[PDB]
Amino acid sequence: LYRDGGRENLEAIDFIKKFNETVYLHFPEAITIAEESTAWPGVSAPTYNNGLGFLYKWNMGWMHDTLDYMRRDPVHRKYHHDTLTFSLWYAFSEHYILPLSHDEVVHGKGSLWTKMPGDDWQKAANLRLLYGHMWGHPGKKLLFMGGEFGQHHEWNHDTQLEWHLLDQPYHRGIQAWVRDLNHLYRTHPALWHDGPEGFEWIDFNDRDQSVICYLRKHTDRLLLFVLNFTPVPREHYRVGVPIGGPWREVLNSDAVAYGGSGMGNFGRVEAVPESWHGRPFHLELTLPPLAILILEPES
Amino acid sequence: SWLTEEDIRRWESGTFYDSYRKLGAHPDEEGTWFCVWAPHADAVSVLGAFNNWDPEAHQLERYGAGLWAGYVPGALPGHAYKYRIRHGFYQADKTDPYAFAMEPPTGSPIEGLASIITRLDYTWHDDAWMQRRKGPASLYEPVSIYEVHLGSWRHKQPGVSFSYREIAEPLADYVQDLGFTHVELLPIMEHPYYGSWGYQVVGYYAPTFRYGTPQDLMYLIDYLHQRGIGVILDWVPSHFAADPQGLVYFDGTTLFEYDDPWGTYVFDYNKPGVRNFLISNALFWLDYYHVDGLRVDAVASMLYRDIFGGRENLEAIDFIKKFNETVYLHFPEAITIAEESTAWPGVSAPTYNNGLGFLYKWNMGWMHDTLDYMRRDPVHRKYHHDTLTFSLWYAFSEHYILPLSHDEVVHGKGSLWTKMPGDDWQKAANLRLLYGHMWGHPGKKLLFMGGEFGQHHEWNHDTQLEWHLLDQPYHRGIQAWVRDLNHLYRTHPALWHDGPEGFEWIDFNDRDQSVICYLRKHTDRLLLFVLNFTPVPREHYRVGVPIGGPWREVLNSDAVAYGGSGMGNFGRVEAVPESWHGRPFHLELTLPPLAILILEPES
Amino acid sequence: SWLTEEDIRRWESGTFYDSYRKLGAHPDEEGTWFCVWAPHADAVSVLGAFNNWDPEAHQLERYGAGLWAGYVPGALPGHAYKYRIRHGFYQADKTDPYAFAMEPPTGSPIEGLASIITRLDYTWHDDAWMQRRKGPASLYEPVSIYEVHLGSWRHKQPGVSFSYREIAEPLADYVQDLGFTHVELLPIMEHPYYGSWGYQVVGYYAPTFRYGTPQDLMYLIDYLHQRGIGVILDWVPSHFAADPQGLVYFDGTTLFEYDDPRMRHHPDWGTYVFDYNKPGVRNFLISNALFWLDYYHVDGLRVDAVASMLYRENLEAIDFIKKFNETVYLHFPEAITIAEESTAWPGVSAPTYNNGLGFLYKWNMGWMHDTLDYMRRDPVHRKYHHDTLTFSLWYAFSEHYILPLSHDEVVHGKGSLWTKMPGDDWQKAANLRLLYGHMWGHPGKKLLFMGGEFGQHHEWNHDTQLEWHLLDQPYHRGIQAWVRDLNHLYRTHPALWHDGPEGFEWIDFNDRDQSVICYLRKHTDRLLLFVLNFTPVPREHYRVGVPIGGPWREVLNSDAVAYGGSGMGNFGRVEAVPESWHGRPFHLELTLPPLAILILEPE
Repeated sequence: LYRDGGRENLEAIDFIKKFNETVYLHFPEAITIAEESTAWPGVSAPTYNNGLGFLYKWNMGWMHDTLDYMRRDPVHRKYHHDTLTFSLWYAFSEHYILPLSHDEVVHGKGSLWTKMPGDDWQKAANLRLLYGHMWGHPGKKLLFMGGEFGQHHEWNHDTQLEWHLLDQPYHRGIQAWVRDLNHLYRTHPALWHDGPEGFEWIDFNDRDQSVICYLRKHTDRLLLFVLNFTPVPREHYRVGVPIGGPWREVLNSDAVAYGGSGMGNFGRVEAVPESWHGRPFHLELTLPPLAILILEPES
Repeated sequence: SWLTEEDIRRWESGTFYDSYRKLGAHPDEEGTWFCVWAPHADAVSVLGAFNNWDPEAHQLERYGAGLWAGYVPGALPGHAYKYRIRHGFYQADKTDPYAFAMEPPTGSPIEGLASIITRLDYTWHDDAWMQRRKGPASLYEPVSIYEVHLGSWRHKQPGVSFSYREIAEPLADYVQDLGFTHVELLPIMEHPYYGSWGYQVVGYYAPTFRYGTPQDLMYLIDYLHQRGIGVILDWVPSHFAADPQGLVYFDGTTLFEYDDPWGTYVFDYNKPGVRNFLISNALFWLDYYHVDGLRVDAVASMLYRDIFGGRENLEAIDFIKKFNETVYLHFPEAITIAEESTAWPGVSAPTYNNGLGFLYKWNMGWMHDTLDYMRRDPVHRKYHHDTLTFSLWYAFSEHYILPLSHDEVVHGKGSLWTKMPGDDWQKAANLRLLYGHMWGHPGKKLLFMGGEFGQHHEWNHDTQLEWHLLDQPYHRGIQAWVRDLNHLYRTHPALWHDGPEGFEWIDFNDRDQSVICYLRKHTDRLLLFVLNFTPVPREHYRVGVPIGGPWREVLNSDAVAYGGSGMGNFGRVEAVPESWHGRPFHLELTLPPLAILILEPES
Repeated sequence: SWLTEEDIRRWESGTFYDSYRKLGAHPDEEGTWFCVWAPHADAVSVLGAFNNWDPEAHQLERYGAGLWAGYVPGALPGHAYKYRIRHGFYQADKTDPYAFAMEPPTGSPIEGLASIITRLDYTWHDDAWMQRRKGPASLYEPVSIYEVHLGSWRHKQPGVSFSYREIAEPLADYVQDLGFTHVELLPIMEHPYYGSWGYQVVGYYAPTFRYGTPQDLMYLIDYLHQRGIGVILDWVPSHFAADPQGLVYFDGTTLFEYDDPRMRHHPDWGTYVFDYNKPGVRNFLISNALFWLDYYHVDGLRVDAVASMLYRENLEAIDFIKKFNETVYLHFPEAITIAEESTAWPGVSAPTYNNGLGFLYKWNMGWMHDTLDYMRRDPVHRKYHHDTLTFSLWYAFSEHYILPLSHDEVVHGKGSLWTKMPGDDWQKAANLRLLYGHMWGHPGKKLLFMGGEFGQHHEWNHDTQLEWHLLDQPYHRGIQAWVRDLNHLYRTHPALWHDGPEGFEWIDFNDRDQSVICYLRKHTDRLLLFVLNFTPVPREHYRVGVPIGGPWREVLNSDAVAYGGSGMGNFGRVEAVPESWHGRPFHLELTLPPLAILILEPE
């Protein structure tokens, strides 16, 4: 896009547009995705809207900010709460694919696992938490090889991935957590719509306790996300909800099946009809350490 | 009151056979009723999310002798709950013995199992099957049972069992194609240890979570019934699992256990309360789950215990007798089966004749003898001929089910296929013969998963059967042989009557060539069985017969469709009006290698 | 007011294809709006419990285009209503043509159906189905339709049909077990005479009360979609029901019927044909097609007796038909329209711009008539009518055809499909499997009506449920098993998806004496070989030329014992012989079983 008259290469800008126009004309069901780390607008927008004509754009903003927040020690995550929450002001500017890629695990940048702070259990917890947020956050999902076990070293192409790590519990567990995350994504239509209608804020000001609650909805369907970014478990935590009635937790990052502490809400979580976070009802939940809770109303 | 004075009167009497209607957790629109049996308890409390696990929020009130009852508003279906029982200085958390559903809070059963408030509403579509089932009349009907472990049978993905729902349609299609009449399910009752196969039971009133919700199991049974298949459930009244959390020392003292010093996990049949819960669970499965049958295992462990000096546990014998009486009174068309490995007389006999009151008894003697005979090599079968012939002597003391089961295909005993001697063709031949004689032999039929195709590997609950073996021809042929056996069984009534009526010997004295001929006959109809237990083919072998004329070859084990050499008698054999085996006529037949021949007079 | 100037403009044009947005009864929490089209009425009023059934309480106001509108406070959902129309000297009570639900207030089996204020609100969960649903592209995908009458299919109790909800889980379970892709439901629109089967329609916009409320039906379709089954609706634009309060003489004059006295006379119906000249009729009918695809998420519409529409030539009907199909696919690009036309009217399945009628599919009745006629004959005589079987292929590519076996063909003394076939029971079942085998092999999509899949003896009786009790017998479960396996083959092997002339090759047709047929079904590399013996005499060493040499496997054999057959076949692998036959380089030397179809695949 930029050679650096103007800095823009219009040759390239017309080439990119005529590229996308030709592809979608000859193959109407193909997909073109672009990685652009400048903030060039309307990358994912149609050429007739003056866009470049890609269908998808990698959300490099989301990843950089998100990764930067995850890297910081939880004691400090208090002071960067605005970094995590503000990612969604930009989550709808393009059709976005949240992306974790080879580029983030090379040249001393470190494995996603290595990127995570704390002791070994905490690294798996933080890494499990991130993936939970990547799937809950609006946008499609991309994950590079080896991140699904949380492999230790940066991606080395001259060799094989660390498959031996699949025997140790923490790593076979992150793989299990991703498998179920993809299953939830595939089955629940509340996650298919990455538009603003598809996302609602529940609460964002628990900045001392570093807790974040948001909702992903399509029509009747609701999915509730509560994120504990600190190793402190939180008890008797109330979270506002749109509808009352029985709620069940469909996913708990801290479940033992994933290698977690094993706290969570086992029995039916029934809504309490007291207003919370500006919502008619609320759930009083237990938030496990460094864990993501996904909840569905019962049908 | 939650409990009527009649309700307490029958609990004390041991006549409360509806006790599931009142004990346990019973949902109401604003709250759940809780009812517990705890005679030596000083206090009982219900703990749950509905009270922030507060022990003083909802203390139970004793409503009668050893029963505690109370209502909790805000406890709703799907909540997990708990009993806190206080024995003086000490209190402990316990599961509901009458829990209708349980789920593991950890996600793994072996670390913990918790009671769930449950509603058992289900709309059934099996009315047509219900009226149709024979029950006691089944003795004169064909009873072929496929024994199953639901988790072990088929996996959707490696290491993941089929749901109650997911299994329904594959199993139903499978069972009809091979022609079995019932499925017998290894204990589905909630159990902590999967490796127990369900025989160490903690939740007698709860179907195991491993396969889904209670209604899911209800759907499966409903599904199978519409398809015309019956369901027999394995039931374990002999002993209970060892769980600190469940059953054992319920009040902090002995309750389901014997007060007197699987020892200590045995039910105290003396207590009226213990028989109440046990016989109600029996009726419970027939009532709420429309179950067609119950099979009680290790009955001898109940009958015996190892001035009076008596090894027979007379408590248990009356429990068994009153168990069986109660079932058939409330369910005249149920089926009760017992496995008792002692020669206890009249297991299958009615109580009024001093029998235990079962409808069917496993012919484990037959299974032992037959199997021991067929592992021996045909060269040696000459020398063990009496083990084959002697089985008939004891074939009529009980109404019997010939049984091949998981018990015989585990723990280094080897697959049924593995048991048979010789090379692969002979192994398939031997197994085809075993089933052939087993179907011809008097008694109902039971076969466990994987035996029907002759699986190589021992049955592993952590694994799914080697269905890939169905690509090999011999395994497919054994499956077809069994399919064809059940078709003949279902159609020819000469096999329906397992009494001395239906069996006549043709010849048992061919020890050198190890051949046996016998007859199966109800009224006019007769079926001829000729068995060659040696791989050496027999030519111009004469077998005496009652009727003359053309005889038909109804089944030939050695047919190529089953994987055999194809030696046979080509359809029609003509009977010769010459005497043989003390019979007026005889058929001169060709006996294929290691094969069973079924022949019919022509009609 | 209620009607905007645009709304009256479109109605006069004949362009109001969403007219239900404004016509009929539309509830508001305070009161209900009423809008009815009656241009030749001097007065029109709404009557209901909400005004003591007094005609002068609420007289609708005449707007433009003969449209009447009025609001009634206190009219609420579930209230019953009727229109009182005055034509000069005479007045009459009439039903709402746009009624969203009709109900008998009486509950009586014979009763007036009364329009009821209804709310159509419903939240759908069939997201995945509709986003991946494919209409016109299904031409190159397998389409297997199970045709159903909801009341006749299964009974919850004797004489009691299943609800839209109650049937949902049983019907979806059954269809999945047999592998059909879509269900075609005989007209569910409100009809007075249950015996009409739905073809006499009074409430085109109202689902029939017999099976429940509108939301129940929406749920049924929703459920079926989640289960991966498509729902095709039978739709009846050719004629409306004769009921005195219905569409007949609505405003006191001709409205939906032809104004002209002469062109009213019609042989099929007469007097009750729709006047396609009128924009209002075109509005009512075309909106209704879109109404069902929109509000009920319907996948397809099938129009019967199109020949009654095309001829009296009725240009207006044909332009209606053309604009119907054009409009449908304009609003729903993945919808499906099917036509049955009992003339050889060309280009039914052809696009409007090619001078076609614009349906995607046409019922292949030529195929149906010939095949049944051929198979009605005894195998001895089929020798003399060989051309009837083979010549179907001269006509198999004129349209996109759905080979059809329907309720029409198994009623009124035409005999059940089972009844139609000759010989003893084994032979009838053998022949029925061969007919099903050939229908699946023959080019075209597939439709089978309830009861054919098990070969029910008795003709379809709408007052009863199918003879499911026949599923106990071997022949009937086998035919059902054979249909399941045919459908499994259909869904997986793409050689059968392309019904174009490229997709079919003749291998042989001149075996008239032995009445054998070999034909080939191909897509690109993929091949399927069909060998059919229409006589009970088996043929051995039969050589059949093949395009490709090498190993061939027999994927399906109608004569397999699992299907109820004698069990003859070509065991496992078949190797092509490099010697020419049927003008082909290689050939397979096969054994052809009695009355059987072999389906063979290269390895």
